[PDB]
Amino acid sequence: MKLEHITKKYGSNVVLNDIDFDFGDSRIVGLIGKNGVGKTTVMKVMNGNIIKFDGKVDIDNADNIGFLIEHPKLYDNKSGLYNLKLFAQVLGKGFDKAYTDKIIDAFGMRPYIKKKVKKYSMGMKQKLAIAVSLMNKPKFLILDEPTNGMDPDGSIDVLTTIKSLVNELDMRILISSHKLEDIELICDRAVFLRDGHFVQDVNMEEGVASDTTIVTVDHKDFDRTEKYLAEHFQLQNVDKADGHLMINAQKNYQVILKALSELDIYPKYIETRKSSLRDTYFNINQRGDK
Amino acid sequence: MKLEHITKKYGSNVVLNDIDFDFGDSRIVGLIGKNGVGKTTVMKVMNGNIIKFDGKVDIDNADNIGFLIEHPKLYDNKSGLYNLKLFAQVLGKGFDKAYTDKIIDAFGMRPYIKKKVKKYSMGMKQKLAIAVSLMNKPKFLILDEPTNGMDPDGSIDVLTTIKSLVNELDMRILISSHKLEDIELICDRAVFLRDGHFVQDVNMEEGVASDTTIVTVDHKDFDRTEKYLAEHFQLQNVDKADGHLMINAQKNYQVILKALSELDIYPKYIETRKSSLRDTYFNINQRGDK
Amino acid sequence: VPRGSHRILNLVKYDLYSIFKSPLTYLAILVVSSLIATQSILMANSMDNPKHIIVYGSVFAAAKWLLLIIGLMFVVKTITRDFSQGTIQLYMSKVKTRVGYIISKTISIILISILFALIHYVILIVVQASSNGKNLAFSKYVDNLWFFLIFLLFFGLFLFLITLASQKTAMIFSLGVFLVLIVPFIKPFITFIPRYGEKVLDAFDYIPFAYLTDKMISSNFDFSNWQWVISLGSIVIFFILNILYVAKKDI
Amino acid sequence: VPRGSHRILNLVKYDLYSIFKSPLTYLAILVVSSLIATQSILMANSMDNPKHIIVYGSVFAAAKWLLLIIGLMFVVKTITRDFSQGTIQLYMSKVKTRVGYIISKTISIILISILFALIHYVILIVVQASSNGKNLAFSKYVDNLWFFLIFLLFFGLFLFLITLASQKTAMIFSLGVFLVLIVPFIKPFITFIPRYGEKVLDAFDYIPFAYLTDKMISSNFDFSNWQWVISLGSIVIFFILNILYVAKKDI
Ligand SMILES: Nc1ncnc2c1ncn2[C@@H]1O[C@H](COP(=O)(O)OP(=O)(O)O)[C@@H](O)[C@H]1O
Ligand SMILES: Nc1ncnc2c1ncn2[C@@H]1O[C@H](COP(=O)(O)OP(=O)(O)O)[C@@H](O)[C@H]1O
Repeated sequence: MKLEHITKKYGSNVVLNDIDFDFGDSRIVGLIGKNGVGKTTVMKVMNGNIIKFDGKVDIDNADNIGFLIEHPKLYDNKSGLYNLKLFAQVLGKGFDKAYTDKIIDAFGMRPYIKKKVKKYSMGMKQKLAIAVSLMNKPKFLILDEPTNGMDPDGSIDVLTTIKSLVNELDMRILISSHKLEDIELICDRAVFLRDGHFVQDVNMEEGVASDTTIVTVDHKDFDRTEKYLAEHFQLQNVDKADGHLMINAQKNYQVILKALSELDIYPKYIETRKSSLRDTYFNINQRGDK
Repeated sequence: MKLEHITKKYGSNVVLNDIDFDFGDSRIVGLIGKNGVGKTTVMKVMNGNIIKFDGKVDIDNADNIGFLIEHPKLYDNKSGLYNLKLFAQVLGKGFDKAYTDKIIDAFGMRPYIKKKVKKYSMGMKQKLAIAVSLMNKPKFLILDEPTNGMDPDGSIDVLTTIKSLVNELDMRILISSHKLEDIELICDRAVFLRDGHFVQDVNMEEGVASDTTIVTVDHKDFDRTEKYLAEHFQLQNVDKADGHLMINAQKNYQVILKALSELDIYPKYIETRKSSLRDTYFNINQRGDK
Repeated sequence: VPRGSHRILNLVKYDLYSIFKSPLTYLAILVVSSLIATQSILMANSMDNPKHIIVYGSVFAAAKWLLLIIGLMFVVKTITRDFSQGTIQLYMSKVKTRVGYIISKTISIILISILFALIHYVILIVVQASSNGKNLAFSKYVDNLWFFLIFLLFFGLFLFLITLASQKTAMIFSLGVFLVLIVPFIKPFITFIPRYGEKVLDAFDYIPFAYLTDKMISSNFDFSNWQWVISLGSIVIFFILNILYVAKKDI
Repeated sequence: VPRGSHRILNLVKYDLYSIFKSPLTYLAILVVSSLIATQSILMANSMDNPKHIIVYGSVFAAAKWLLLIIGLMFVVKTITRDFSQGTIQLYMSKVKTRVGYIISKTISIILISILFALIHYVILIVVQASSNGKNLAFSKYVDNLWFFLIFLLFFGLFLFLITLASQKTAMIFSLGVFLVLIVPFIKPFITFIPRYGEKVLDAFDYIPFAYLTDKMISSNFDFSNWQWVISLGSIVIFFILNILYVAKKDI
C-alpha cells in the first residue's frame, strides 16, 4: 500500500501536490486536518474511485479493501440483515454465521437487526455502515468520521471492538476524524495534512520529553524517597525548594506506590502533565490560524 | 415556546409520554440523550412538523421559528447569497444587508460566499445552515446537532458568535447534541431524556462547578472502594464499567491512600478535576446504557 | 394579512427568477423556435409550388403542441423542485405557511402559463410578419391563452396533489409523460372495435383527461357548456382537496 | 476468474430475488392479466355471435404491448436502483469489479427478459386452453422470445449509457416512456403530409428506435437481413461503449 507523487486539480483549484504515504510497521493511523483541506480526497484517491491520479499507487490484487466515506450507503426499503448478508456475499468471500454473530453481539445491534433501515436514525445508520464495511473481511479499512453521531459509550465500545478485531485478525486501519480526545483512546500514530501536503508525523508510543509526573512527599521522607527514585528511574529536573522532581511519564502507579508503601513512604499528592493531540494540533495550526 | 402533556406514539411503540417544558429565565438550553430515544421527534413536535401528536403546544402566531433539523436543506444548484436572500424573504421580514454582512464576516464565510453550494464541504454546509437559521431573526432558535463537521476552532468561533447574538438580541436557544464538553460551554440548563420523560433537570449558571476527585480501580475491588468512601465521606457519583469513583474534592491524598494501604487495594489512576455535564450524563444514564 | 400576501408574492417572484435564469429554458426555446421556423419554411413554401401562399393551421397546431408539452415539463419540474431538494420540510412549519405555500404554487402556475402564452404569441406573430398570407385574430389569440391556462392549471394541480401524496419524483415525471401521450395513441386502435365503441366514444367527451389531451392536436378549441362547467368544477374540487390534505399532512 | 464469476452470479441472483419479492410485480401481473381476460371474454366471444370462436392476433398484440411496457419500466427501475440509493459508490471501486458489475447487469437483463417471456407464454396458454379457436405455434413463441430479448436488451443498454452520463433518475424514466410512445404517435399525423414523406417513411425502416417501436404492437413479425445486422451491431457497439465509459468515470 503505497502512494507516490499525487497531484489532482479541479479546474483552477489544486487539491493534491506530490504526496507520499506508507504503512510502515503500524496498524491504525489517524488523518488530521482542517475543514475542506482535502482529507477525504486523499482517502478517495488511496481507495480507488478517482482514476486520474497522475502518479503511482501500489496495490496487490489479492488484498480486499473496505471503506466508509461521507455517508452510509444502504438499501432503505429493505432490512438490515438483508443488507449485511448481501454485501458479505457480493463484496466479501461469503457469509458466515459465527463471524457475523460475534460482530452483532459486540456492536450491539441484536434488538434492531430486524427493523427496517428506513426507520433508523443517523447514528443507527453509521453503526450499520461500519458493520457492513467490516463484513468484506478487508485488508485495509478506510473510515471517514465514524463517530460523528454516537453517544460516548457507543464510541468507546465500537473503538474497543475495532481494536479487538485488529489483534484477532491481521488488519490495518486508516481513520480520519475530529474529536481528538476520542481518537487518542485507540490509535498508534497520527499524520497531519495541511495545504495539500503532509507536514508532521507523530508517534504517540515514544512520547515527547515535556511529559512529567509530579509526586510530593514529606520533608523528612524526602531523602529516602529521592534515593529510591534515583536508584530506579530517570531524573530530568530536580528542585528541592519546591520539593518536586521531574521524571518521565509513567502510565501505571501500582509498582511505584507499592514500593514506597513497602518502605513506609506515603506521598501527599500525585498527578501527571502530558501533551495531547489537541495541543499538537493547535501548535502546528497556529502558524496559519493564530 | 411551551409544551403541555405531549404524547406521540408510532403504532405500538410510544416515544414521548406526557412531558412539560418551559424556557424559565434561561437563554440557552441543551437537550441530551442516547440514539433513537426521540430527540428529533421532540424538535419536530415543537417546530410544527407533526400534527397528530394528540396534545397542546403553546406558541404564538406573531412569533417566527427558524430551525435546523437532522441535515441541512439547501439549494445545491444555486449560490450561497441566493440561498440566504431567498430564505430571508420567504421566512423572515426581509433582507438586511448590514446584518447579513455582519453574519458573514463573523462566521468567516466571505472566501466561499460566492461559490456554489454543491462545491461546499460538510462543515461549510453546516455553517451555512447555522447562518440561514439565524437569518430569520427568530425569538426561539432550535438546533439538531449543530456541530457535525467543524474543527475545534470553528466550533469555538460559532459558539462565541451565537452567545454574542443571544445577548445583543432577545433570543432563546435550544441545542440538542452530543459532545458535552462543547455543550457545557454554552448552556444555562440541561434536561435529561430517557423513555420519553424528563428524568433530571440540572441547572448551571456560574462557574463554581463543584470540584471533584476520581479514583480508578478494577470492578472486583470497586465495590469495596465505593462502600468505604460512602461510609467515611460523602460520595457523589460512580461508573461501574470503567471503575470510576468520583468522591468530593480532596486537597490531601494521605488519608485515602493510608486507608487503602491497610485495605491492601491500590488505584491505577487518581486525579482531581472540574465537574461537568459529561459526568452528570453518565450518572443519569449508565443504568440504561450498561 | 398583507404580510402573508407579500410572502406569497416573493415566492412566486423567486420561482419565476429561477425559471428565467436557468439555461435549459433558453435552450428549449431555441430548439422549439428553430424547429417550428424550419418546418414552416420548408413545408409551406415548396410542396405545391404556389405564389408563396402559406396556410397557418399547421404552424398553429405544431407550435401549440410543442410549446404546451415543453411548458408542461417546465411546470412539473417547478412543482417537484422542493420535494427533489428536500427543502419542503422547512416550508411546512405552521398552518398559515402551508396555506401560503399552496396559494403561491397556484399563482406561480398561472404566471408561467401566461408567460408561455405570450411566448406563443411572439413566435407566431414574427412568423406572420416575416411571411405573407391571411393574418389570424386577436380574439383567437386571447382564447388560446385561456386554453393554455385551463390545461396547465388542471394538470399542475393534479400532479401537485399526487406528488404531495406519494413524495416520489420519478413517478411524477413518468406519469405526466404517460398521461399526456397514452390516450390519443390508444383511442384509434381500440374504440372502433367493440359493440360498446359508440358508448365509450360518447363517454370520452366527458372524461377530462381524454378530451383535454385529445383537443391538443386540433387547431381550434371548441367547448360545450357542460364541458366548460365540468372542467372548472374539477379544478375547484382539486383545489379544495389539496387544501384539506395539506392542512392535515405531517412532513 | 471463477471467484469473480461467483460475485456476478450472486448479484444477478439477488437482483432476481428482489424482483420476485415485491407486491408491485404481482399487482402488475394481476392488473394486466385481469384486463386481458376481461377484454377477451367481453369482446372476442360475442360480436358476430359465432360458436364462440376467437381470433388470437388482437389478444397476442395487446398482451405483448402491456407486458413490454411493464417489463421496460421494471428494467429501468432495476438499472436505476443503485443510482437511486447512492450505493453505487461501493461497487465502482476497482476496474475488475466495475467490469464484473457491467457483465452482471447484462446477465440480469437477460434473465428478466426470459422470465417475462415465460410469463407471456403461461398467461396466453391458459387463455388459449380456456377458449376456442386455432392454436399458435412454438416457433412463433421462440422467435417472439428473441424479439422480447432484443428489444428489452437494446433499450436497457441505451438507458444504462444515458444514466451513466447524466446521473439523474427522473430523466431516464421520462426518456424511456418518451422514446417508446413518441414515434408511433408522430408518424400518422405528420409523415404522410410532405413531398419528403416517402423518403422519411423509407428511412423509418433503418432507424432502430423507429422500426422496433413500429413493430412493437404488431401481431406478426418477420425481420429483414439489414434489420438483423443493424440491431446486433448496435447491441455490440453499446456494450463496448458502456465498458469504455465505466472504466474512465470518477465519482
Ligand atoms: N465536484 C467536486 N469534486 C471535487 N472537489 C470539489 C468539488 N467541488 C468542490 N470541490 C473542492 O473540494 C474541496 C474540499 O474537498 P473534500 O476533500 O471533498 O472535502 P473535505 O476536505 O472537507 O473532506 C473544497 O475546497 C472544494 O472547493
Ligand atoms: N417513521 C419514523 N421516522 C423516524 N423515526 C421513527 C419512525 N418510526 C419509529 N421511529 C423511531 O423513533 C426513534 C427516535 O428517532 P430519532 O428522533 O430519529 O433519533 P434520536 O431520538 O436519536 O434523536 C428511533 O429509534 C426510531 O426507530
